[PDB]
Amino acid sequence: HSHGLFKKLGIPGPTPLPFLGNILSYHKGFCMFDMECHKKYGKVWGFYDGQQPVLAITDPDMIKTVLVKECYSVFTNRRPFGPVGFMKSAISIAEDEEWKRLRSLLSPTFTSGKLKEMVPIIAQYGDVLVRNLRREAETGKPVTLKDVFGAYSMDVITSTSFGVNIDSLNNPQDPFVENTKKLPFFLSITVFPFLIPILEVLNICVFPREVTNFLRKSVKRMKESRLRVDFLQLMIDSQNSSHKALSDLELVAQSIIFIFAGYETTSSVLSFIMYELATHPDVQQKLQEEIDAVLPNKAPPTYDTVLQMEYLDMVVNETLRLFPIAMRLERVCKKDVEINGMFIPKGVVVMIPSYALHRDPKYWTEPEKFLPERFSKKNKDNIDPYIYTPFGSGPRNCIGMRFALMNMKLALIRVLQNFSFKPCKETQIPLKLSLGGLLQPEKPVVLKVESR
Amino acid sequence: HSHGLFKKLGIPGPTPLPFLGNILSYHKGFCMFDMECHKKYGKVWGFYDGQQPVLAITDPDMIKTVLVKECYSVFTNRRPFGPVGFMKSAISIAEDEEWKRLRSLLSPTFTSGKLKEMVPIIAQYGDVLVRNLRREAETGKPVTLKDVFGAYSMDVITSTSFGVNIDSLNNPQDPFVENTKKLPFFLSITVFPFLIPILEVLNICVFPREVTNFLRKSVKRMKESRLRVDFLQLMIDSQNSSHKALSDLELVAQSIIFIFAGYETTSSVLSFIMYELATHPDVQQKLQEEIDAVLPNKAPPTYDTVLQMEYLDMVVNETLRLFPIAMRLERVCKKDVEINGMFIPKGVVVMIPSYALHRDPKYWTEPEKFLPERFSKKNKDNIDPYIYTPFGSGPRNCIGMRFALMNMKLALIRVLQNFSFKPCKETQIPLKLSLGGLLQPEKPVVLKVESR
Amino acid sequence: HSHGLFKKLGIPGPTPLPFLGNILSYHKGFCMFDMECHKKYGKVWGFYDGQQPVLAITDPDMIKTVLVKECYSVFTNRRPFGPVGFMKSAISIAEDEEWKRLRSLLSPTFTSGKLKEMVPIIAQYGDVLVRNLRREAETGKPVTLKDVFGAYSMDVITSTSFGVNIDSLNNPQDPFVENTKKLPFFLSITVFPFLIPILEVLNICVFPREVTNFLRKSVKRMKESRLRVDFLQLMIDSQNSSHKALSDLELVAQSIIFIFAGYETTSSVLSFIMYELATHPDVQQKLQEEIDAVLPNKAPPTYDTVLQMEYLDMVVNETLRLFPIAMRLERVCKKDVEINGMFIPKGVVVMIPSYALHRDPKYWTEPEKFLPERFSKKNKDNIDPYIYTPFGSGPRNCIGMRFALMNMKLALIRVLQNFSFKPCKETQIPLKLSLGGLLQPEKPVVLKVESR
Amino acid sequence: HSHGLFKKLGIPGPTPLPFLGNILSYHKGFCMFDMECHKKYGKVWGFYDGQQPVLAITDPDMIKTVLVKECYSVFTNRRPFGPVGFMKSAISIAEDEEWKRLRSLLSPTFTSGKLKEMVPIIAQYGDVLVRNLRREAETGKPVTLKDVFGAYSMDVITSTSFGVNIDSLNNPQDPFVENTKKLPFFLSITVFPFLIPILEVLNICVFPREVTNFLRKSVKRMKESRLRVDFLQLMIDSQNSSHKALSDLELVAQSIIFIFAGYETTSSVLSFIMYELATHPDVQQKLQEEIDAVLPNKAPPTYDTVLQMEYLDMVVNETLRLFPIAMRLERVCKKDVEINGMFIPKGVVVMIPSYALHRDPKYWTEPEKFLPERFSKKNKDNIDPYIYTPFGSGPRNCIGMRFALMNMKLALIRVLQNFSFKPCKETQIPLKLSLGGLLQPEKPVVLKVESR
Ligand code: HEM
Ligand code: HEM
Ligand code: HEM
Ligand code: HEM
Ligand SMILES: CC[C@]1(C)C[C@@H](OC(=O)CSc2n[nH]c(N)n2)[C@]2(C)[C@H](C)CC[C@]3(CCC(=O)[C@H]32)[C@@H](C)[C@@H]1O
Ligand SMILES: CC[C@]1(C)C[C@@H](OC(=O)CSc2n[nH]c(N)n2)[C@]2(C)[C@H](C)CC[C@]3(CCC(=O)[C@H]32)[C@@H](C)[C@@H]1O
Repeated sequence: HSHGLFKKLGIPGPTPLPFLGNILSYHKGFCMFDMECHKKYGKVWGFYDGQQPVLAITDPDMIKTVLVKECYSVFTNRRPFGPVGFMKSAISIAEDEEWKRLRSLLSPTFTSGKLKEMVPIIAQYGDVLVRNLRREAETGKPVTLKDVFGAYSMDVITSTSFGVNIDSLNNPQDPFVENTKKLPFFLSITVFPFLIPILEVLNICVFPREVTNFLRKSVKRMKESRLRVDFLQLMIDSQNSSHKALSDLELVAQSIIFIFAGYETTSSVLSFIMYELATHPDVQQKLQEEIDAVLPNKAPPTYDTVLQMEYLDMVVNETLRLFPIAMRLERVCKKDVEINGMFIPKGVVVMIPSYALHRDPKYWTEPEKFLPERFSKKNKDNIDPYIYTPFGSGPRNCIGMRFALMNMKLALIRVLQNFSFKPCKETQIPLKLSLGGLLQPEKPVVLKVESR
Repeated sequence: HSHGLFKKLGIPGPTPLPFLGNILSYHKGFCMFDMECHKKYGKVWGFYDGQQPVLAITDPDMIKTVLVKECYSVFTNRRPFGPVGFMKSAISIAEDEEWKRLRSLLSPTFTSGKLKEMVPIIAQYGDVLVRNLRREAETGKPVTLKDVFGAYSMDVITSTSFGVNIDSLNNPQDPFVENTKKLPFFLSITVFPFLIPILEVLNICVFPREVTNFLRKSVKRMKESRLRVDFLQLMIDSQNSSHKALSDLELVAQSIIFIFAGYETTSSVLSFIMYELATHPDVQQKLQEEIDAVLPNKAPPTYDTVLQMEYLDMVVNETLRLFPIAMRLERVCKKDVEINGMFIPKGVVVMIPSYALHRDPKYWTEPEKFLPERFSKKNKDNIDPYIYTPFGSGPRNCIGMRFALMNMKLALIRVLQNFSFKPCKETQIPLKLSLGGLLQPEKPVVLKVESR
Repeated sequence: HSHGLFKKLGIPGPTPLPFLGNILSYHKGFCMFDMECHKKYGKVWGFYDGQQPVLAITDPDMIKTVLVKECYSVFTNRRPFGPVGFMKSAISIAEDEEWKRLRSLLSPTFTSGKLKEMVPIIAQYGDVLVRNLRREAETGKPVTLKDVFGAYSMDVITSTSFGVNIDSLNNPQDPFVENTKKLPFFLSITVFPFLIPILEVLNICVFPREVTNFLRKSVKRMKESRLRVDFLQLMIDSQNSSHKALSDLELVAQSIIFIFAGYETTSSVLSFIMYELATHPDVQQKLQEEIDAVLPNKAPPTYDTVLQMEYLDMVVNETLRLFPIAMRLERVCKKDVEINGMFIPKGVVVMIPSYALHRDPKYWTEPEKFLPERFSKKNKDNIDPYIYTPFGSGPRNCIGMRFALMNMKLALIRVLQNFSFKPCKETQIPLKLSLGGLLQPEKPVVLKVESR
Repeated sequence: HSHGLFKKLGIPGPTPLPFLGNILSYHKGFCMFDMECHKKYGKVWGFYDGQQPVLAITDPDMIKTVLVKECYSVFTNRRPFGPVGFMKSAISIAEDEEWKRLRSLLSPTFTSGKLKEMVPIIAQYGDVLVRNLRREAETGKPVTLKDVFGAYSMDVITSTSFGVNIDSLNNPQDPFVENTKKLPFFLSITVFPFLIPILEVLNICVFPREVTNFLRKSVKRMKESRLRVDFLQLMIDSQNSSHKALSDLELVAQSIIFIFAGYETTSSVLSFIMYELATHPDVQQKLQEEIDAVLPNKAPPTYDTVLQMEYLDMVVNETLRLFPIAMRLERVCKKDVEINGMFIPKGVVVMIPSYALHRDPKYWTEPEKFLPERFSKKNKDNIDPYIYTPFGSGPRNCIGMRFALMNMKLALIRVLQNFSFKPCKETQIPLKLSLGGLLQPEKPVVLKVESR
């Protein structure tokens, strides 16, 4: 039915099949579908996730209007997601005023002030990171990074999102690790969205119950044992209250949505970085020299000395341009609206193809090359903040951005203070993106790790 | 799941069964369930249509807040209804700004000015009403009113909602009558609301297609033949334009929702009136004398002489108190709100039990008796407009109220100018309400019709 | 998922899309899809109605095995159909032993003995047929046949399937006609077969209730008024009893399934015949001369004189080859089986493309031409009864075949005894088949009717 | 709808609620619902799982007819179960001829001949059982049996169902243990059975994919490494072939269904036994003396010496009467049939309430007491094999019964050769059954373990 919408508005796009819409075209991945539509149709285009019209926009004014100017009034929420259960109280999933409240209640937790108090927690698990790596480096065996890096990203989440301290790699049998390790079906979510409500009254939760049952009680253990500078405690202090306080269940739901947002992003960006540092050894040396300058004698990184490292920042940012691991941003259009000369009707999903804008030859020279100088203070100013959006933009951007950048930077400083990384015969050169759902390598990153 | 809500808020009500909620209790009808809960639980109570929490309110302040003060801000829409298809553009079904627009676009059509121009159309089909009745009165055979009255209510709808002129009783084979006569499943709508969206992508429309296909083309015939003072023409003139104009499809959807709202209401109220006039012959005589006074020599009623008839008005109103044929009013609570001292959480349905307030001994003496003096100018002032609500109240009340009152009044004046109505041995005394869905008699009204 | 089946077996066919299978290819109609697959892939091919594998077979041995030899053992039922409700007791819909019983209980009703007793009923409504036609022939106005023919097919069904006698064209307001005239959504039945069971527990019946409620009571009126040689009475006599008797509800369900099978088939074949007789006037004259020979002085047809008419038989049969209005036959494969050298796995639907075999140049010379001599006693023997199957074949073939042939033949004899039929400027020459579901003309048949 | 069935047949039972049927009555558990209906309604009764009629039968003749005489003809399959995916090829889930084949293909694997070859595998993991227990016995800490016993039941399954050898308690990090440890929602399966097919086309498998993906490949590793006397190898030898061979996928599906059937049954019976041996210390001593007699000097048990132990057999059997952990047996009635004087219509589920027959005072004196002498050779003969059915009866009974009895007996001999078991203050005396789904203790069994 609703497949006639874009034709009437005169918006171009690929013709949709009945029921499926355009979803068959996701067979080369979201990344390649988006690049092709940018190429074929120019500045705007429309496709259909099943019956759901999606309008893609690439003009930086329009993007600003949607992400900033008309965020509260028109473009407040992302695509409706389910079946969720009580996770409807997670900030990323909540809508309209419930989100606005949740955002207000959680924002003091992610300030640079609070982030400086967490850096000694984040630091200690970098030590754990190196001593897991040195065990594989002294054994002359090429390293699968996602395992040592995956363990780091999960380690930092426990101790910051619940206060629990695990060497998940070597304390694998902690009751905590096993439950938090319970991190395809979502294509049917789309040809058959009418089925989400079925599952909701069936208590078929996308977040399994035993885990959510554990953390609820496990936080209700810690809440009633203190009664530490982790997200848990910063949230327990906020509900010691303007809007209402954060109910016990809501504080759990936020913790869980942090784990999810933080775990595989941090792991994948870190792997993407080390792949680039190994295939661009010059960039690696220059970074190691900066780390040794700011931190002589392999001094431990601190909040302030991290923010001192400009090339490290340049490497991280250039990597997040190549691999914006969320790939897209979305907002549901909640009202009939006109923006920067374009009528947009109610219920359309508006989408910003980050990946494709990050690799748009119209804004970047040699967009496939890993050139960190792009982000040099001399050249950084000629970058558009609505073209480069690895963490989104506007009131609903990534609230954990500052933390995620410190966290990865702390990982890298220490791992580069100790090791060098070289391609193995088993390294996938060139790295190929997973034609599948999330932004991750086809083949995992394997490299030789030697000890300075 | 959501069956714990009212307990937490400390709102009383009948305990719900899983999945079903309280729906098993509708076995004696909505009317008796509501009276019992008013009796058992006082001024507010909560029940569950399956999983859907419904909060009943009976304080006239609170009712005013919900229906008037916080209508636009909080309580704007009725229970979500489907699967509807294109009838999503009908004003009664549209929500929020789309409704606000539609209401603005249609309101000039229902003014007392426009109503006076339609009274000669409505009048001519009263003539048809009498000559169908005189045929059954000259044949010494007790009359089933819903047939002669049903034919009247449908007759007035055609000529006012599309311009077509049919003696539906004696021109039964008109292509128009057969399609418009395509006026249980809605209990499953409620234990299984998750199934509405299934039907929507299945084009399973609650309003069958051929009819809606006919009127679309049939209005697109009349629109392109004129290019008359019916609702159709008053709507064709409005789209000759503040909001946007009323799209061709939208004008059809309004016409259809008028037929629906107008047909069985007008038929049932008229039957309820004649049942009361026959079991209260004094009231009938006194009305016939008023009709003969204002209209000597059986003069034809006009707009102004109808508004002159105060007892006729008193009869109609007293009847609509006994039989408020919509029974309830509803608004979905769109925000967490507090009203007249009571927190009401988002997504609750708020409900005003009209029938039960209309028969609440706390506001009416002998509420079961048919006493039209209740509405005497002497006594009319001591009536609360939020207790007596046969047409609702506030910005979303019955937009066709003035028309519906003229229409029934025009029916009655003429039918009483000519006939008297007496109970037959087959009359159901006392009339019993249909324990089933809509407000209508168990047994249809049969009476003896004699000719003055 | 199940889209890999035919590849493994090495059966050719069009590649299916996910979820949809091959259904997009029905856009030129079942008839053209089948002819193309016969052309492209030879003697067997496979396609998918959504996830449902369908195997097409065209070898007359194989067809015999499926329709006859292994009917009871393997290929007993047609595609599961719903949501049906109590019509699960109709013989066409019942499965396995319940069907075998029903077939036994109903078979004496369709004998040539019983058919001769019904011919005077069928005859009288042919008279009604002519006098509806003569009214349009004396008015110099081209005739839409499906209206006069549709009225005939429905007339004969009432009086034979319930005993009721209506000139439906001129007694349109009979309570009986209106309910029996309550004779697209079935494509979703197939991409979403998982939804039939939903509707079943929702009492969403494909046969609406009021009709089925009427006939149940209306037969329970006639059953309790007699307690006539119609199907109703022949069924009331059978339940006056080997298997069990035919429950009251079952007798209704059979009556309804007869109406359905008999109404639009008889109407459409009759229209196809008259279209061919008008575009082949030679064939019409030769038939009129045979009718006048056997029946001199426009003598009324009888059972025996109908069976005397060999060219009339030749015309009817040749027409049913051109337009086999069921188009296909189907059986679900209930066991893993091998037949005439071919493994066929459980749950596959096996399909005989009648239309396409009826127009297969490999068995018919000039298959598009209307050549009734094909069925001449000289040439009739060289016809394969598993290639020509307008009524199916084997234990589950059309049980009402003998009746349907008499019925149409009786229509034609009388209408040709009185009128000649000539193409009008508004006749669609050449007739185009409806690219839509059932086998019927794109445009309805309009012709000039003159009076001998 | 179908809630009228038992009334018509004159079968008594609890009146069902719409949609839910009788399921609300499962709130005290299946065990108590069944005992109450046996008490209230006598020898047969009917209830409804939602719309699904279930007929309970308790006459031992009738039970024999259903389980034996008419197994192949009428009562072949259990309740249809889903959504399953490829596990449709598991023998317990397969139906009719596909089951009959699978049963034939797997039956040589469960002979007493093959069982004697596996006893040295089963034995070695009893050693592992004791040395896990001795660690908790030397630490003066009451033992949670389900952990040490759960680890035993899973240990024996790996090495016999795939050949893999793990001390799951102390090798917890084996890639094999973690995947095999991926062993509520099924009440909705029943009010909404119409939803199983939805999930099937959604690939929503009740057996998660990664596990089933692992074992498929992991067996395809072992199959292609040998190419040992485990079930895997005995099945690899069978497909080296009457029916067809066991496809690669089918052999996996059987292995998985063995794990499921074998894991929690063996763990729970073993816990039930040790609870009874600790609350009946006399029975424990008498068993320990028999074990020491047959096996002097704590000799290791063998196949033959296990079958020598008559009291050990008496203890096990008496326990399985108290706690028949499947609780019920079921067969779908596939045909209208009459059995031992009782019409049973097609599609009814027929159910044998094992638990309730095992505790029926009409067949057992003091049925709540743990009296192993019931099974003494003197008294064993007066036991009805259709009243006592811990493993079912007839062609579809528990195919792994002989193995399950050896397995538990081997556990017990060794654990009693070494330890004595005494109630702790934390022991739940009397043990209460879990009012929830499967037959297991409310509270897990904790006891003091001392070392002989
Ligand atoms: C390198 C790591 C990460 C990347 C690349 C990333 C990316 C993103 C993006 C692109 C968005 C959507 C922005 C928008 O819609 O405009 C987002 C949202 C969000 N992220 Fe991050 N993210 C990362 C790590 C984290 C971490 C560590 C947290 C820890 C708390 C976090 C918490 C959130 C939340 C709560 C939201 C939704 C905010 C809202 O809905 O108001 N993310 N992330
Ligand atoms: C005696 C006859 C009638 C009665 C007792 C009646 C009663 C009602 C009631 C109780 C409501 C809801 C009010 C609320 O929610 O506050 C309503 C709404 C409505 N009625 Fe009437 N009605 C009658 C006839 C008519 C007629 C003749 C029309 C012709 C146009 C009509 C058009 C509508 C519409 C469009 C609405 C919804 C308005 C909106 O959603 O904004 N009704 N009616
Ligand atoms: C010219 C008119 C008709 C045509 C072309 C036609 C065609 C067919 C065909 C092709 C089948 C399926 C045969 C098979 O699957 O092998 C069938 C089945 C059937 N027909 Fe006819 N039909 C006609 C009229 C009628 C009439 C008048 C009746 C009146 C009783 C009737 C009753 C049935 C029944 C009950 C079945 C299913 C039999 C069973 O399932 O055992 N049909 N028809
Ligand atoms: C003490 C342990 C066990 C108990 C109490 C138990 C009980 C049962 C029962 C009551 C049945 C249904 C019988 C019927 O419907 O008549 C059954 C079926 C079955 N069991 Fe066991 N079981 C146990 C262990 C095992 C084990 C260790 C296996 C290992 C292979 C196994 C394999 C099966 C299979 C395949 C079926 C279904 C047979 C078929 O459908 O043909 N079970 N079990
Ligand atoms: C769970 C949170 C949501 C709904 C999906 C996310 O998180 C994941 O994708 C986790 S993927 C995984 N599952 N299991 C394992 N090991 N990894 C995304 C994609 C990502 C973190 C970036 C943030 C954001 C919003 C914009 C997005 O695009 C998503 C969050 C906040 C979303 O609200
Ligand atoms: C209702 C009966 C069924 C299920 C469909 C039929 O009947 C129709 O198609 C009626 S179509 C219609 N609907 N409304 C109006 N006015 N016409 C078919 C197609 C046809 C009669 C030939 C017989 C058979 C079996 C083989 C078929 O192919 C069908 C019957 C017996 C089927 O069991």
